[PDB]
Amino acid sequence: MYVCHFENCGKAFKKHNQLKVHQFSHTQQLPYECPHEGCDKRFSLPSRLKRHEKVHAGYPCKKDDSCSFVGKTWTLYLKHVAECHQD
RNA sequence: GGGCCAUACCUCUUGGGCCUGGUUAGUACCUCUUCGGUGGGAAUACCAGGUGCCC
Ligand SMILES: [Zn+2]
Ligand SMILES: [Zn+2]
Ligand SMILES: [Zn+2]
Repeated sequence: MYVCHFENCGKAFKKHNQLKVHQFSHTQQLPYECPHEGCDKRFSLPSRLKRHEKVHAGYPCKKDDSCSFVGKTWTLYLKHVAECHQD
């Protein structure tokens, strides 16, 4: 069990990444920063940063075997599907 | 149409994907270590909640 030792706090968490998540509130700064070249986004949780990393990985089409499009963001893939795989 | 880049989608059900909490577990595994200590950190299984926001 990992405990916050902020003044008069004493809150306890199952895992240290949750403890770091909690202390980020007292500090009012975000712990999980994107390390990609040219990026500066920061997130409240590791899973949220992990999800953000998918933005740099892209969103490749799989609606058809003869497709090859990769979207720079989740929206661009969803918009591509509606236009290129409507039926 | 743009920004955040799925709590956004998928499927039509109290479901999948993604998100959060309690348990298995900060255990197993892995970095550094004068072995006192340090940082990251599962899988597999069980239970509960959530399903876009801004211009
Ligand atoms: Zn605290
Ligand atoms: Zn980034
Ligand atoms: Zn396509």
